[PDB]
Amino acid sequence: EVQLVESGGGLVQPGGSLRLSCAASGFSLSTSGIGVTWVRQAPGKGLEWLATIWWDDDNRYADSVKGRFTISADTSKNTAYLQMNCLTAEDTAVYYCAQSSAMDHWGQGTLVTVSSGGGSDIQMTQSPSSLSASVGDRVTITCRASQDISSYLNWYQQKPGKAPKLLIYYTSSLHSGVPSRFSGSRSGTDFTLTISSLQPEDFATYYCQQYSKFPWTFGQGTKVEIK
Amino acid sequence: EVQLVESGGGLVQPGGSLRLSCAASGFSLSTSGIGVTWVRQAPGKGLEWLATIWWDDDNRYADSVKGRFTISADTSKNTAYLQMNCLTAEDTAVYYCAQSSAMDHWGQGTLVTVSSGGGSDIQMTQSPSSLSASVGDRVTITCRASQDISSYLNWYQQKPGKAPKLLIYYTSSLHSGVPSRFSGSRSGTDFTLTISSLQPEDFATYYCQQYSKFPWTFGQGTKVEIK
Repeated sequence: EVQLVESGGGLVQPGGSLRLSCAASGFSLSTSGIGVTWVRQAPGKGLEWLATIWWDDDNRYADSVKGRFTISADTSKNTAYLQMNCLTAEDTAVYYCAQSSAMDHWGQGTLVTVSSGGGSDIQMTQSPSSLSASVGDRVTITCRASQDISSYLNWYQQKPGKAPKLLIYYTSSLHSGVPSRFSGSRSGTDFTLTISSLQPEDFATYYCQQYSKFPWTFGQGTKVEIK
Repeated sequence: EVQLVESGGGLVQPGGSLRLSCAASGFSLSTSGIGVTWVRQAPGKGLEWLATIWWDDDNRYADSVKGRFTISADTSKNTAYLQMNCLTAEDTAVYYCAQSSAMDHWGQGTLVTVSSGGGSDIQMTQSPSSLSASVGDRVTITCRASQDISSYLNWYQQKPGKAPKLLIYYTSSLHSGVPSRFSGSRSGTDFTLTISSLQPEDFATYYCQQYSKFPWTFGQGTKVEIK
């Protein structure tokens, strides 16, 4: 029976490292023509080629793992390895090995989860994601939190190529120097940023931000575009 | 004038490291109440909080940088730092520093690009992304490549919780042991996988895959579901 017996994986913390094994059974990795390939599959997504090592020490790597993952083969154990270093949360996936030109006799796959924590993060949702407006218009932008954040809510403005700029802190406090046409308020479980009369310099992207708990989280932003 | 003068960044290769600087002007980082926060923004996306360090050495980190990035402040230079280690392509973003509870007096931002290569990757598009079918139906799944891949095209089948399985190699060659109801062909600049009569064991996800050039690339998959 020709098959690959995989081992390793598990849950590690980011910056960590681990090594996956893939033992060949029924054939030899030193045999001419034979190669071992590693493929991964993030939860809910498709397949991504990572690396391939051939019998003659030739090898290729995907840009997503270059400088971090190395592929190897030990003839003495007839076993191939993926040495995974400096993992990030985006390395979370099921990892497969496969023999040789088409991938055949896949290993069973093992999940590698890269996580430092759960998931108590407060999610901020802004509405709408974009809106069209003319100079002099009243503009209302809403925001809500997945938990009670009290009044610990800031509003930021960002123009293209520029850094964000604080407009309103603690729900309704206008930042010194920001025009009073900007105001913030909080109704039943959600927040609103209001521009009483839109001025030409106000076409930008606006972000809410909670700071009642770390991690600080932003909303996805609302683009205010010219009509 | 109260402002933060940022420096550093640039293009590095994955697994690399670099350090961003943020020099305070008009205030002191040792002053009680003062903190420095790093925020990043991927191209086309919103804001993500990374880390905050306070005057009294207290600090907090986001899970996306834990174990890889460290935040620091040098009183002798009145300068804060983000030490970024083991970067990946997903760290590509504009990085901002900001003073202190709301982020004010943002730095200008600097782009950090983490890339090992361009972009000559052949993209594979499958159609449809999912289809409904009944037992005994004829099923056709199409695939196309962003470049000419000749007949270097494989077709894989994957069931939930299982590893992919090779069905057809080199466009039309049926894999030994796969039922002959599966067949592959290639028309004008695109490829087709055909199941002449769908059997109950055939409800799965199907992937195309080119191997005319590294990196090997897969299609996004086609789910064949029961009607």
